[PDB]
Amino acid sequence: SRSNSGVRLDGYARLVQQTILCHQNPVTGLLPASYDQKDAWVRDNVYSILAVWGLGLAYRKNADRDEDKAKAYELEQSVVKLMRGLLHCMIRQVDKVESFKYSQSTKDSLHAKYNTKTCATVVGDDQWGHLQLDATSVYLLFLAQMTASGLHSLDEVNFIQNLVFYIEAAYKTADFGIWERGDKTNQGISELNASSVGMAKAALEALLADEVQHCQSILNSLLPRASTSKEVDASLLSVVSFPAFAVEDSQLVELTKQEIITKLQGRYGCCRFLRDGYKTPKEDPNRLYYEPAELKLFENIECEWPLFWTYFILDGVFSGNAEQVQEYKEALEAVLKNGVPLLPELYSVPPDRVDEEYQNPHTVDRVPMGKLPHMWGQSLYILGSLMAEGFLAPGEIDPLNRRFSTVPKPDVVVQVSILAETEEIKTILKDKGIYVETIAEVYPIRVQPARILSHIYSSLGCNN
Amino acid sequence: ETLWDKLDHYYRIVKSTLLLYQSPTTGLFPTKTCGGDQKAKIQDSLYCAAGAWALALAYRRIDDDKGRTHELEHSAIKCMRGILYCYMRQADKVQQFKQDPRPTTCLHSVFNVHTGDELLSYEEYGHLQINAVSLYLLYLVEMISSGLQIIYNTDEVSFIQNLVFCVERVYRVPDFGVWERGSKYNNGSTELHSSSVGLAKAALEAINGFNLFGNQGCSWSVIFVDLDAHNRNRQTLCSLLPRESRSHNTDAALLPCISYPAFALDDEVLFSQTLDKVVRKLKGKYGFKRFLRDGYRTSLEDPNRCYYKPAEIKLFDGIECEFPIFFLYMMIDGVFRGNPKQVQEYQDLLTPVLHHTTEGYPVVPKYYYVPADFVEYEKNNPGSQKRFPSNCGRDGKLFLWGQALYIIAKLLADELISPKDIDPVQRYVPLKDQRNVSMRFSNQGPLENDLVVHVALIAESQRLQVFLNTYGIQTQTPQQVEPIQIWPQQELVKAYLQLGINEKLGLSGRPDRPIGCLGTSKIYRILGKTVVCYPIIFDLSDFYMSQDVFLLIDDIKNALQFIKQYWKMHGRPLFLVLIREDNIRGSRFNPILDMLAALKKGIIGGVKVHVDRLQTLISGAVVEQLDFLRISDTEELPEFKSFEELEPGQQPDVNISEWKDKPTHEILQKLNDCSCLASQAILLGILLKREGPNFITKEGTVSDHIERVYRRAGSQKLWLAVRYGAAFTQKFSSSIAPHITTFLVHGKQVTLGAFGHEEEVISNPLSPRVIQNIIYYKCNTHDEREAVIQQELVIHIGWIISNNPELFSGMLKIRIGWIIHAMEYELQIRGGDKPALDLYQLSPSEVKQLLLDILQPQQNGRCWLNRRQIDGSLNRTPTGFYDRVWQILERTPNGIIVAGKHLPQQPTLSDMTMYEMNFSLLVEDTLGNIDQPQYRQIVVELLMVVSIVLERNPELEFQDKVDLDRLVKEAFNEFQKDQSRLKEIEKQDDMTSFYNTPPLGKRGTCSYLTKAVMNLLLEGEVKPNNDDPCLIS
Amino acid sequence: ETLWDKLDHYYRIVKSTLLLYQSPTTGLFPTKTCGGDQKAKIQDSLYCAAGAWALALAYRRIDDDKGRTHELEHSAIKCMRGILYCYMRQADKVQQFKQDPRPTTCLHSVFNVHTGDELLSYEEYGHLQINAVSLYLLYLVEMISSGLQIIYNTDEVSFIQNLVFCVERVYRVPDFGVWERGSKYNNGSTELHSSSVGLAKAALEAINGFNLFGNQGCSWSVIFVDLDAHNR
Ligand SMILES: C/C=C(\C)CC/C=C(\C)CC/C=C(\C)CC/C(C)=C/CC/C(C)=C/CC/C(C)=C/C
Ligand SMILES: Nc1ncnc2c1ncn2[C@@H]1O[C@H](COP(=O)(O)OP(=O)(O)O)[C@@H](O)[C@H]1O
Repeated sequence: SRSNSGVRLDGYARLVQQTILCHQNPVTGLLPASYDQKDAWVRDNVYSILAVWGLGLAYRKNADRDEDKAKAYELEQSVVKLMRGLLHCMIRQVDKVESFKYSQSTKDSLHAKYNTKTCATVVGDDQWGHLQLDATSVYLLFLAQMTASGLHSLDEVNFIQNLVFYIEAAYKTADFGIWERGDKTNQGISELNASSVGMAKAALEALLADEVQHCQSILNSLLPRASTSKEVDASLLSVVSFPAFAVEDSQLVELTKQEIITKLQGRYGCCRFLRDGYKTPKEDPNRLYYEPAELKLFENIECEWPLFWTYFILDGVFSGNAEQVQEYKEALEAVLKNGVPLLPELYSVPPDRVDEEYQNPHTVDRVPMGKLPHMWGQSLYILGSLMAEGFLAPGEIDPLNRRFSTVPKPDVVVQVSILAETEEIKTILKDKGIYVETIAEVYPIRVQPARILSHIYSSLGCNN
Repeated sequence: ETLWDKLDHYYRIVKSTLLLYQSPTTGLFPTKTCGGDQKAKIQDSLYCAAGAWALALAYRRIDDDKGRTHELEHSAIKCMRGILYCYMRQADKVQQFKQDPRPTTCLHSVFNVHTGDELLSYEEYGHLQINAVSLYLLYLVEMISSGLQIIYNTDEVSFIQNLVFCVERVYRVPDFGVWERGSKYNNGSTELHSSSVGLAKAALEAINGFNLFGNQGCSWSVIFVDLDAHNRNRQTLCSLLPRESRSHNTDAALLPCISYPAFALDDEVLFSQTLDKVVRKLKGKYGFKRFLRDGYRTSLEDPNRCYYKPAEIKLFDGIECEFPIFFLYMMIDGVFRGNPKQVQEYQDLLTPVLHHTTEGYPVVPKYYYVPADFVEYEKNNPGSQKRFPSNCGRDGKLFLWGQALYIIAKLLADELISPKDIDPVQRYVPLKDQRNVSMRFSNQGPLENDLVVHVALIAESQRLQVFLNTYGIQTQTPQQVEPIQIWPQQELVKAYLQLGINEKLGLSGRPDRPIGCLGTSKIYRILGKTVVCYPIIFDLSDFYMSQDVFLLIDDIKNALQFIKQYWKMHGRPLFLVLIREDNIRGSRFNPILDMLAALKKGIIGGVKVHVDRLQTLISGAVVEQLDFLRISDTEELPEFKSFEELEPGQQPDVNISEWKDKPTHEILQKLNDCSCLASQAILLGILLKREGPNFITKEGTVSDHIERVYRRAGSQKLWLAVRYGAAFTQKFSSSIAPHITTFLVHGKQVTLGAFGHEEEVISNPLSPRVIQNIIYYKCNTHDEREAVIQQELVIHIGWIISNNPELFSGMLKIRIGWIIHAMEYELQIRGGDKPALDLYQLSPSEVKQLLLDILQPQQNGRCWLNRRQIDGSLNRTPTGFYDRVWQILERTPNGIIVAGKHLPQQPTLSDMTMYEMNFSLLVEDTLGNIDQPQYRQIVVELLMVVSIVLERNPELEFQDKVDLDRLVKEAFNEFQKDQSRLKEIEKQDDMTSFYNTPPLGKRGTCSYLTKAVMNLLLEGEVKPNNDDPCLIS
Repeated sequence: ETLWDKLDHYYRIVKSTLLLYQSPTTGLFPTKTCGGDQKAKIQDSLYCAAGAWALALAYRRIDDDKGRTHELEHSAIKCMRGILYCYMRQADKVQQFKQDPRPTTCLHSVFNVHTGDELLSYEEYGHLQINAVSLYLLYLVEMISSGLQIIYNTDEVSFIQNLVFCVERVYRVPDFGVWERGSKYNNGSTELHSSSVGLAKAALEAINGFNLFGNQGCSWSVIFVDLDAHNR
């Protein structure tokens, strides 16, 4: 394997080490967002370790010598370390998981940012809009997937099931979104984003199916629209495709992808959503919120994010494709340091050229700003490259077969037992031709009302 | 005394009495220290090299050795790279021995000490001593582990592998043994010796995965043993373990095996059962007898005649030569096993028998013989006479093997070497440490066995995975596990064919056999990809047994139970339950779903299982890295195909006899008017004979129409046709031969052949093609439907012998034709007046339940005519039947005649011992001519009664030959007379009434027989006996 | 009694009286089972993790553990990757202690069980207990040898080496000791204790040449002790 596949694997090892693993904290295992943003986002940390997990998987499928075993073990244990660090980040907020379990309020939600040096909390609850069901759901989904891939207390198992209850009611819980700003208007208004709902559905499926299919109902109804205040969000690729695969309707997935391509895709990536204005030259940089009258200003000049084209390579790899047009179009990578791609966070219309871009959409030569490299995007870029170059397979990143969601599922035959409450009732049912068994006869199977089932689950997840 | 002085004492003895004799050229040591004999025996050189290495292990504890560590160690390498040379020159023979292990294809075990050339030929000497090839490999592992570099290049590694391929199949190669003669009788006969199989189990346990380069080693220097072949050696040793062979109930060669150097046995109760018999029956003042009735250099032995003639073996009883070396092995066993008083007891026994050379160096005489003038006195009072040494050392004669063992034992006893030092590979595992030693002990320990096999349910197609999920079972298609490759076992057999391939030495590779359930239960890294293999149970086959799903579910349970009982490797076993869409077709779905569901629950057959995704199951598991494949000659890596997703009558009316007397094209006429796939198989099977392989049929070549009817009724589950088809097309299963070895490894002998027809006796392991002649041509020449049913029972009995061995206890010769007879009768007794079902129409699984039911301990309830017919037909013997028949022969001067056979007191009493397995076979041969199976049970009962009368009454002894048939006839005639007095039954010479009478009861069968035996015994002298001298006399 | 029953007796005692108390977050166990003290002593957590690992070593002799080998072993890793966290946050102090081993430059030996932060200061508590850094390293070697994977990346290996550079020069750093007081007199005085130097001789004998990666390890994961400092 070292002839012509070990050298390229080592090249990707340098890529991941110099883009991702260089910034992993030896104490906590978390990844700071950038030099300016020293805090560690849950979702960004979960996504940024995908390249490391894929490299470890690559290294292992070819680990026979020691050195190769050493590299594979180092990568897998770095992934385990990052997930454990995020766990103690959530574990320290068990009082918030417990409170959000019953009262799903934005003031009782897990924080998105954490101190990358102590796994503690950096800002106050009031200070970031921490409710992001997608970050906790993506963490749970990849915890399920990594474990199903062979990556290894019961107290944290109880905590994980309490997190399952935490993200369980995500179909009816308003969220601050994957972009941690709620609605577009950007007034800190919690809103129900299909991205969060789909990620929660995927996490629950990978890890009670009633709320799962409630999330499925939300997804079917909302798609191809993102949420109440969004025609389309490019984050929906994380639901209709990798990593959630939460939509089992192939037509709906295709329609969502086509909406993203038609509305948000530009010369430098896909805009997050219409009238985003995250790093546009028209916003006020020092003003946190957005007045309702400046959202027009953001139209046709929204920043295009290269991160979303990593999703379009991932699907295309997960679903076989000649979408080798999404790759070869990511020549818009910063350095070709030495030659490291350094996938940018976004491209903004140069300020002078606002009128030309407004008028002539997706046509002006934008500049890269924001995080560089975008580790969430860079990890997906490296993973897609790995997968596309034959060093990885969909079944290794997805051992739970989440990709097989779109396949039509056959109708199910519901077995029903008609049970007589009393024997006299059984006698009447028989005179009329339905041969049944009484609830006493069905012993040792004990029939109970659904209230008892709901009460039983109240004893699941309890560690006092 | 300083250590230098303490060990200079041994260096003087080693250098004078052992290393002086080492060949300057070969490195091998000479058997005769003084003389013109050029013989270097393989075993004695290995023990001599071990003696020099033991001194080096001692001199390693001194930094200023003055060169003695390098010399003594490099002398050991010299002897071991000299045995390798002798073998490497005879590598034309290593290839021939892997393919056809035989007495005349073996590596020679005696070579010219000076040149390394073959000295004695196959006729002159019995060279098949696999104790020697196997101790070469145990010592090479134990010395390479110590730091001694014996294997130098990859070609030497390929020869050591080819040497391993030979040592794996020892269970099926009978040999001459450490003693070079075979049995106590020097008939020129090879027999399986626990000692040879035990050393092979130990070489294989030690060499599996041993870098033969040592510390300076990589993946391409490792030796790979077959977990399945090693199991077959473990199974053979344990079914011959308080004993040594069919001939020897104890041999002192068991002591080298059970304890240093091999330390093979893994049961502490068998070690004690084996050692105690060896010490009790073989120990002497001057040493341990090699075996009882041994004629080596005895005064009564004829020097000129090589082969002892029948009954000569008696002349050597009490005159047996006693070898002082066994005292040294017992001292080494004591140092290892922590008995500081077994070292002293046997040191004290050796200090007297030890001669000393002129310079004071101790000489361990090879044997101590009774001088001829004193032979009768020893025979009269054994242990009384004084036996002269064989070599005194001053004579110029030294036993180089014993000289070496003195150094090993004296150094170990004096604590100048440690048990750990001379057993670098830990062959001795102290009880408290018998937990995680691969191929021997598992985490659970020596006694507990609740293994959880790691099941992975793999589905042939996505369609089947989605179908199985709807019905409750999550399975994974071959593609969903993408990096992991699921391979048929046969694709690993192709890969292994490239292990040990040296074209310089003419070596070829692993022999092409099936990898089994303990080798398909491992995860392999072959050419950079992870390969897990589906078990051989899931391999498609022509035989009709495959069609019964119930047999597949049972083979899955049977395999997992074998994996539980016999997998002692580090990882959890990985069983992959390949599910094929054919398996769920029709009503096979309900049985398969219950197996698949129990596999999901975690228990199928008492074997706990963990079904999980292969990726999770293969994750931190130990993977056997198959690095021998390399690129080799071809610049391309070998092409290995991996399982891939398969993407989308009531009775035959035509009777054979009335339709075979016809030669007519009319058989081809009914062929067009037979809808019965059983009438078609009978009609289109008469013609595979009379008209030919291709006599044109309306359909086409006849060979194609029977294979179409066999295959068609196989699916339509029309089992009479499937069996007429298999037989007519002469179908044999790959598993008949692998299972017939379960019978043989377990000490049982299979007879194929019908009841009332030519039987044949497979007493030794045989090839599939020899076994096939025995079933379709040599034994069954009247009905070949019998060969398919007999093939069906060998497969069923073979797994029953492996997993439930005691459903076949009291059975030594398993007569499959007789067992089928018991089954046809059980169908009639079960049937009642309603006609009995035809065993042939019964489904393979229904034939397995009939067998399991007939084998079930006969319980209070059935007619004693039915109990007898089943027991007699199964040839079940009451426990100790064979020992009790010895006691009848010992107290009967002229022997027992049964059914025109005769067990005479001599030559058997003279040539055999009470518990000899050879005797059990002679008793079984004597009762061979008993055609009727219920008569066999009455004859087995007369013999059991004759044993109680003779034992309870020690005074009575038979004068003339006991005719067991006459004693039975006289018992029936008394019964006939007494029952006549009750009700005058008019049936004559019908013993049905007698057989139905219970054995013990008011007037049962046991009374009549006791009476008959007593009338015969009392017609002869009553010897006054002294145990209870007569009070009224 | 079956082994399952014999060892379920210890799992009930371990789970009630030891693993109930393990911090959900740090992995460290609390010195006071009941109360508002947040002190997790380093030595007591190591002895607690060793107790869970000893039960896992026992449950390894049963194939149907029902998850108890993974939990009891992974509890031990939790406590040991929690002491490492407490030390790894205080690695500004590991550098200062290698250069100037002193009572006020040491890694703290009592940390917040809930957060892993320093609880008592150098004035409040005598944190120079090299029995603790040294038993961390003896137990990390004894647990990584067992099959328990505690060190995950090269940076954790570099901290364990820097922890070793500190444990080598113990002969010249007087400490407070297992008993936290120093001498019989609680004068606030550090003295060389055979117990602290003895555990350091043992951590150094065990960790010289040890792949901290275990079986999944290479040359770049080995810890290197100074034969001369060990001699001292
Ligand atoms: C499973 C089968 C069984 C339990 C066997 C059942 C036993 C039966 C049918 C009877 C067996 C009887 C036996 C062995 C013998 C009897 C005796 C006491 C014989 C005496 C013969 C004799 C003439 C002795 C001389 C007495 C002396 C020495 C006088 C001084
Ligand atoms: N059809 C089969 N069913 C079960 N086990 C088999 C089969 N074929 C081979 N094996 C096993 O494979 C191993 C080696 O195969 P083979 O050389 O045929 O064995 P043997 O010589 O004992 O018949 C043995 O453990 C044997 O039992």
